[PDB]
Amino acid sequence: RFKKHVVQHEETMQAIAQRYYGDVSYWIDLVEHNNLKYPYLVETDEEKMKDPERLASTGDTLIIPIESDLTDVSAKEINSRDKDVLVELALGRDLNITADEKYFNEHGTSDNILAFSTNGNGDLDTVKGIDNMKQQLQARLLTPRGSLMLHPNYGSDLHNLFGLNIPEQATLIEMEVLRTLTSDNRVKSANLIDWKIQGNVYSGQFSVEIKS
Amino acid sequence: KRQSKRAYGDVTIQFYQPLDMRMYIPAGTTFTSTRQEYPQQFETLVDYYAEPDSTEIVVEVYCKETGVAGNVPEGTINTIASGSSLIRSVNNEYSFNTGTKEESQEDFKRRFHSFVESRGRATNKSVRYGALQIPDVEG
Amino acid sequence: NEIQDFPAEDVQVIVEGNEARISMTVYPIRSFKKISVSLVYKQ
Amino acid sequence: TRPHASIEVDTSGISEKVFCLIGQAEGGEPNTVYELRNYSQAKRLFRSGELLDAIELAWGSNPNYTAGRILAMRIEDAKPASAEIGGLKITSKIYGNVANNIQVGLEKNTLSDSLRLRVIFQDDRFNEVYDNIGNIFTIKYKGEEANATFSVEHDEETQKASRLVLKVGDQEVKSYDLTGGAYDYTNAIITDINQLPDFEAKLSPFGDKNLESSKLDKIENANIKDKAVYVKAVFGDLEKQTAYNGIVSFEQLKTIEPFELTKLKGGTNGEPPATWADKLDKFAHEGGYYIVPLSSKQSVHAEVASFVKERSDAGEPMRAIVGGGFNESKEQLFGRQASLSNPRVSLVANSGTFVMDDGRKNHVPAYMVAVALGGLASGLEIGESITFKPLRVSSLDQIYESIDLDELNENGIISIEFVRNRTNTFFRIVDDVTTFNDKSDPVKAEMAVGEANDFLVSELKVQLEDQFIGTRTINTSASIIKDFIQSYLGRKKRDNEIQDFPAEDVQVIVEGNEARISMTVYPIRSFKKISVSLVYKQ
Amino acid sequence: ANSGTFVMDDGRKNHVPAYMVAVALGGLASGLEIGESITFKPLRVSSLDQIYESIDLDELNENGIISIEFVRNRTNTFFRIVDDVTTFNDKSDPVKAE
Amino acid sequence: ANFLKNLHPLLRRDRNKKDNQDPNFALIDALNEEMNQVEKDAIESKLQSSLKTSTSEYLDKFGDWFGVYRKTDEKDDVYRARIIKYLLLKRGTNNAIIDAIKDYL
Repeated sequence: RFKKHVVQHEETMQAIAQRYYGDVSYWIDLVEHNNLKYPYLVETDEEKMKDPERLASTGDTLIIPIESDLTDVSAKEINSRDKDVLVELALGRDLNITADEKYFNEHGTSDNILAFSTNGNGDLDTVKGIDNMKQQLQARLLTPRGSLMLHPNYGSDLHNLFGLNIPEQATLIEMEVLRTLTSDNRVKSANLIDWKIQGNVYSGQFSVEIKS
Repeated sequence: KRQSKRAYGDVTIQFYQPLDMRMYIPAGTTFTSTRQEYPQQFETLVDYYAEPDSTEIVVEVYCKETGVAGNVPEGTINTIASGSSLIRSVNNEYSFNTGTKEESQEDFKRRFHSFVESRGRATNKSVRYGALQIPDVEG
Repeated sequence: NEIQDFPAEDVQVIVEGNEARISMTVYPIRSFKKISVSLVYKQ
Repeated sequence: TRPHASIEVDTSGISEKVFCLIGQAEGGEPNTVYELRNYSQAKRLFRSGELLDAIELAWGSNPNYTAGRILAMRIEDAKPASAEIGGLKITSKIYGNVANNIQVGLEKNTLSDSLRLRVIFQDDRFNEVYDNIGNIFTIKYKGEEANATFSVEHDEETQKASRLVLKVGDQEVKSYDLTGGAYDYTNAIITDINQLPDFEAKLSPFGDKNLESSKLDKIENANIKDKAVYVKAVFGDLEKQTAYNGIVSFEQLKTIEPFELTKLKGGTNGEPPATWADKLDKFAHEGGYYIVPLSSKQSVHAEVASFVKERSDAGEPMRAIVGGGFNESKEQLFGRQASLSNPRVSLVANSGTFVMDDGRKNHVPAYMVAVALGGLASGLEIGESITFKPLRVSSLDQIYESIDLDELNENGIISIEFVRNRTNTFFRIVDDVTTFNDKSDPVKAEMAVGEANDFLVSELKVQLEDQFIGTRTINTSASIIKDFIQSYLGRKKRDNEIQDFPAEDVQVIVEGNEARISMTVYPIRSFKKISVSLVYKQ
Repeated sequence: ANSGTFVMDDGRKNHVPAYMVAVALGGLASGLEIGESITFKPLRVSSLDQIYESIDLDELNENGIISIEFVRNRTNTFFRIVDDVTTFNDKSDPVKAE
Repeated sequence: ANFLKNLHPLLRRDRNKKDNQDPNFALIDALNEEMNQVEKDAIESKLQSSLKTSTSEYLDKFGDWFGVYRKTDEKDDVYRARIIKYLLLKRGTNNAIIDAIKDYL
């Protein structure tokens, strides 16, 4: 895992390692992760134009490992070249099945609702990054608790919670949604920020803390 | 030697009418692929300032993705994210040839070894290699 | 719990001795049928 | 509505004091003020340019403080793109040259005899094909007699379905007054045709149609016994399938026929005007407190100065932040301060760079830095100052040394100092001073004082309007006004917006149908000088 | 609409007409506490002789006709009833409609 | 074995009537066809698993097991009967040895 950062005006590479990891001494290993040539951070972009991929300048992103992966040579090699592909790999890659986004939001808690799609040309669509995490939360919420053919106790009792719209039913629904969202270890916490009623319609929203 | 340099190439932009102001072109501007099948994207490392009255300007754009995958055929880059009224269309006359992929030290050393070994002459194995160099020579 | 809720100060009554007229509002109770739950984060 | 769960995952996110912007952008209907609550919406209704560069920056400028509701307006006399062909005039919903790229054509399918409508707009990759336009519902015949026909009639003085008629042999069998009555909806016509044993009618399968029967088209004398004839109602399908369902609208001038793919014309952003005055006025009653003009011309700054003067003198307080140009040096700033010396304006000097979250860098004019700073000024809770807060500006065109942070600041001009305080992002603002030439009065000089002044003045105005000038009687002495005012300031002391008030100071006089008061209040301020004296022992 | 099959307690795998599914439905609806709905409740029917599926379960329900929906697992009998809409034309008023 | 049963409930299990081309269903149909064809082979292997109906290679395997070698241009129907007769060979008695002349005539 890693933290994101950006190059500030005339910040030296010594200064970053000292602020995040404490000891300045660690900058030496920290430059290999960002694959930098000797002018590790340089102010001017027309100087980055010298050989763009092997440098960082003012306004560019940087990668900051956690201290345990700082010394790992494999983490060094991977972070050297992958660069922005970090987030995608770290959140993982999967087949996209939100083909009919307008449609699956008309019949949730019913089956047969999702389907493969095609993007690009001649290849099934795929999803990655934060979109993948959303899609997976979405599918997990719209699936009943014991309906996947292996590893059951997956999904929700959202199909079971339909009731007289009195507030206790609404707190129950809130708690089920929060449990469902907090099931995945990748997510830190969820919390409600609004619940709202319109006769026979529930509405509400939840904030979820995704790890960096 | 190859050092995984990301693909880059000259690109030209056109406008409806000659300009009457020094338009700004920020660094980090994205030139998205017009073709749906091509997910490739490109970014502009350095700022450019359009002239007061020039009807056309050529700039250098670097790809986001390294490797051979960054190569694109001619006549693919025809969209700009930071669009404007004055901007008409974009095109790249010359194809992106600077796509580069980096191999391991062994792959770098093996060609050198093969070249040095090939300089041997007046021996059975060297005669055999030199015969096999010409096509239609086997066994 | 036979009704969800009602406003007390929105009742109007009219009378003429031979007939009384009544007006009242009630907020009904009925099963949920649409659940729109939204997800946001802080990335 | 079908009973179901539904769940959306929202990209709609990526305080009280409302904040105003005016500038150029290739979108939005002109002159009207918009209200914006997160730029994922604004990006749909504008397009790009300085205004949307400013907005995406206005909400990001500090990690813990940000502006609330934003109000925005386009400073352009834009017109939409349009064309005319057939009996149809085409009008685009978006106003600007971008609309000129949108294309529309009508093609036709001979097999179903329906019209293929296609919109192309590459710049959004928006591309939609509406087909089966025409053929609203079928008529069909089942009797044994010789020939069966029907007809729709149009009365010229209404250009609407006046009659619908069915015939057998050479005699009418039913009639329908489709201008007004029972049959105004095609549902009634369908049921009342089917009721006749000799006849039949069936509705098209491509979801709903069921048009208001007044907008049928004039079809006459087709043989029902030979064909399951369609009634077409072409313009009814255009509305049904392109009312709320498109980037481009149609209006009916009169027969319709297909035509090739065509590009729309006339779309124009419009040259800048001479002045902003009778368009800048329009923000007045939407209630914004901070305003910024997104330009450098000194004419515009004189109209904003006059505007803020015009509202504040009315009891409608406002404050403006202004920033000229790029790279401008000290003498130019002093010339521009002197020329624009009134309070409630705060000139911001520097120029630099910013980085939007899409990865895009920027070379930034000073009015954008004023907006980024305004995002802090608006987002801070009432009365607290921008002073010494970090500004998150990525890089600066730094000429403005320590000595200049005496000369610029003492003349009443805001600047950012380059600061090597490594514990956070480097740059920080030195001061919150206004453009007004005189140091003495802090209400004029210091923005964080004028703000609390305006809010206290206004609230005490409303309270005195509430309690007294609603004029129940003269029989309520000065002495009770003294008591009310001391009651009121006791809440301001209790709730921590004033440091103290010497209640004894309040002096009150009454002169019949008028009264007058004098009082003292010790204002809350930020600290600005910290002095320590350090002394030794033994 | 539908006509189902029920495992009748004789061991009698009875294929059963639509007016008898109306009994099975009406029986359940009658027994529950006042103000509850058949909406999304399960029924102990065995199998269905049926045409109608998810898109039809817009068409029929939107026109005021009730039908039973197939849910592949865990929900007790795999079958739950979609709505409690009545035969009245205008759906805007809930007292008449639902 | 039923690939359209026995699966993730949300993956749509019959094609979209709404538009012409449905890659999802094309994939599911191809896979279902492949594994149905596999099932049909695995059911068809009942006849190959018994000497009474084994044919082609499996009957040659049976005949190699029992030792009775297939004659050139010999059909399975006569080859099975030959194998059955040879397994129940009747030889050792003078009458049996004479009666074995039928196989040498």
